Amino acid sequence: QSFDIWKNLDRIRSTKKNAGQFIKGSLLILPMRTEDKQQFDECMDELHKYISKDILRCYPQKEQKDEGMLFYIVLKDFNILDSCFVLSVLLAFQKRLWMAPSEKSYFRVPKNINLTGSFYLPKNIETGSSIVEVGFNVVPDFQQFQVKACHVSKFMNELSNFFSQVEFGKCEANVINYFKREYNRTYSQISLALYELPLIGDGLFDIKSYISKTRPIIETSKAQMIKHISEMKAYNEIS
Amino acid sequence: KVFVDANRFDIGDLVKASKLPQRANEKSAHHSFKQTSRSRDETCESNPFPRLNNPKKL
Amino acid sequence: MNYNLSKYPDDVSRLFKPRPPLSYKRPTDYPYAKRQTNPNITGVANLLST
Amino acid sequence: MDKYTALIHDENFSTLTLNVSRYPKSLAYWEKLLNYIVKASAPICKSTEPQLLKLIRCTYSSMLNEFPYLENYYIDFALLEYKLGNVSMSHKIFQRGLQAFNQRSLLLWTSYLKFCNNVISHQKQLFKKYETAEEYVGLHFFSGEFWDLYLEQISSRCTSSKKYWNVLRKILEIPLHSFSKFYALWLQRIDDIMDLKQLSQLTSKDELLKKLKIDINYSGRKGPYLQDAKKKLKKITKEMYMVVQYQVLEIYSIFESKIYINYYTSPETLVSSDEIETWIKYLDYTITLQTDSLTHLNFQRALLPLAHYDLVWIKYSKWLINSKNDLLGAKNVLLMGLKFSLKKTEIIKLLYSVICKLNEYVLLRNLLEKIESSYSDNVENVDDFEIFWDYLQFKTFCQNSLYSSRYSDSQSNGLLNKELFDKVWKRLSCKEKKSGQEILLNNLVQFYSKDTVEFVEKNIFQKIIEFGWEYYLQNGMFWNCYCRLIYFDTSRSYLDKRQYIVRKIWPQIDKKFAQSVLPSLTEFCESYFPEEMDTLEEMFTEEP
Repeated sequence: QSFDIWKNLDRIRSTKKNAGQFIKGSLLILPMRTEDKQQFDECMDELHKYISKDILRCYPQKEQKDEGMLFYIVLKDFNILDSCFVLSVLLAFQKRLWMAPSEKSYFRVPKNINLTGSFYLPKNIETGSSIVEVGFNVVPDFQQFQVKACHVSKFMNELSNFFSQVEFGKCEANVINYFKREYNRTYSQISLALYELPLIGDGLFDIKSYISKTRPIIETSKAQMIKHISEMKAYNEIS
Repeated sequence: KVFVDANRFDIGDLVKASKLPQRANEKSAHHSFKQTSRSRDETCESNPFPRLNNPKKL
Repeated sequence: MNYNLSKYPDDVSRLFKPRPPLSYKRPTDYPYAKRQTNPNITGVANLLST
Repeated sequence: MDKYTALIHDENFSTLTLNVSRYPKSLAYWEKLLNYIVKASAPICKSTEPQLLKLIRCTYSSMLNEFPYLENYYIDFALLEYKLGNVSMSHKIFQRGLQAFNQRSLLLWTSYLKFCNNVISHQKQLFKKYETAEEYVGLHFFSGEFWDLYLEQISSRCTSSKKYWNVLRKILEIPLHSFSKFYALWLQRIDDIMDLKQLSQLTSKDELLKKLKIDINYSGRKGPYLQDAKKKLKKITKEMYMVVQYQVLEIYSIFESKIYINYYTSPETLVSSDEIETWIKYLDYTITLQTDSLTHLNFQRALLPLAHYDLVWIKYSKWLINSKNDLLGAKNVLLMGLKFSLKKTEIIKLLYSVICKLNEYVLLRNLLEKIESSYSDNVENVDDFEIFWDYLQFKTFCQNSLYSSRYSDSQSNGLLNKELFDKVWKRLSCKEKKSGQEILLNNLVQFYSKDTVEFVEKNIFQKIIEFGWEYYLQNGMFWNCYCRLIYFDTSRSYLDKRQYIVRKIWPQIDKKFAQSVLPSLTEFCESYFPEEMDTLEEMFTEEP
């Protein structure tokens, strides 16, 4: 179909067989990044007008990087449609900066683009394609989901086909503070792993005693390989 | 600190406590092998290379 | 329940395993702080007149 | 004075703590500091000094945040907090121990379940924990102890004895190191059966009636029919024994005989040449069988001995890319592989590519800032070229995508953006001290246009001549590149490019340098200008 969100959304309103009544205890958190805040605020303000404030909140982080802002997008108690609308708008908008810098209309999504991102659900889901789970997810409680490179209409269609199946249950009130704290712990760990990239040899490894501990074994190893090559040369030699 | 079974923090005091008196001299004078009491204070530095100290295959 | 304080050889204390621990089910009566027979036992000089 | 103040005014404490706080990633200093603090409280109990318990907790928690793959210290810290009175904390200690291992460690599940049997005192919750441990670390090759522990709890709590037969039939098909014990349980428990109604404990009654031609409700003389039953079920168990014996004996003879070290050890240890080879062969074996819990488990099992080596971090990530097609999974494996591996360059080079293919470019643009901020905006002066070049390619990809093209005929300005060309020029200015100058030169001559080549020839090559720097004038690759820039320019005709080269490049090279410049320039003139070869030979003939 078309590349206007509203025609796809009215299609998915009409044909989806109780597309209205919501999902019990359903919470979805999608952490997204932007280089500039002022482009983001217009999309999020129009988005806030259409969707009830209780349903969708935007939690800014502490601005620790001060360059790339990390805004959490949380949809609590969403319907089968509200999810499709917010995901289509935000998944297009965070890719609008790179590919289509001239079009500039936050609810119409041009046809050169494909929607690609990732969202987190709680682990206590029961599911009883274009959206797949991940193996080896890194946040200790939540289930990272991947959406791989679809049109806008196939994105709406597959989001409705996905959220029909899933069945949430019984999280805490402030589980969102738990996700904020946990995701910030994980990227603080990988940032502080990149800060150890110069400091390997003698920065924090007491290399002065490590070299004296593994100097003779490298030396005997080199002896064994020289002996290996002479032995193998005598094995291959016709003589 | 885990597998020794005499330095365990939960059942640590019980194993030493229930060793028994052995008020028999010949009870200790029977066996002439080593005791091999591995202390809790051991570190990572000793046995730096595990293969070179002679290992056993499973 | 891995290493025993019992004198008997480990052979004999395989026999004396207990049952699994007792499940917790909430109490139905008054706690030990609030246990009392009735106070406000009223007087007896009312009875002697009428 | 008490234990805490006496411990602080001791002289050894300042020395042990300064050696730990100088050399963090050496393990023996941490263990010496830890054994000293624990020995400094010789009775440990509930009444020892709380200013000193807070310090033992900070020491263990900080060590385990530094060295998160140390299996025995999670057990020991949890058992210390279990001694000190609160099981509520020891649950959390074991659970962060399992989570840092991503739930796939056998020893922490075994010690956590032998802990949890005592203190959880609710039967369905304890069995949900055993089902969790089964689905993560069940198919481990040495998990005989886990399953035997699980059967012990089932045979002591349950009164039904159906769940025992269920769990034991699942043990019978797993290839464990010691499966013959779990077969002997099944053999003596078939032989300890008494009547025909109990043969439905194994399988369903219709499966028996079809597959083994045996009726449970055969009423009559039930002696010979029960003996026939036991012989036919023992035959089926013999065949399933042959299949599990083949798989166990094959894994043991080929792969599991050769691994000697299964433990984390320390970041300063080296893994043998034997065991890198047999872990690569054994992961390549495991991937073929197409059991997924066993594959994640064998990768997390191989990351104990050589977590730091990083051979596995890349092999596990490429398995998640091209065999199972779970590409955020392979981004997260490398994100977790940055924290452990000491040779980060190959992982960061693959990581950039994985991030670019996911179309998550802001994560790339933010990830490059941590490298160009980890060297404090001075990555142009890095010792190892391998970091700088992998940085500069993806920074050039982003810098072309932000700022639109400045030159004509739709050409993205590549290295010659004024923000990147400064990073190039501050490295070309160091002149021999930094390695990899030739590749910067050779990657700056691919423009093939009019004003782009004119920019390059006006800014780098002419300026190296103008400064007269001896390293590049000496080096034949510089003049080969400065000819190959002009000759592959598609803006000139043949005559003016040949005449420009022979008349205004080749005169400028100094005759004292000719013994090094001529072997590199001769290959150029022999490949492209065979006619003008005699001019070049007579410019550098031995007699003027």
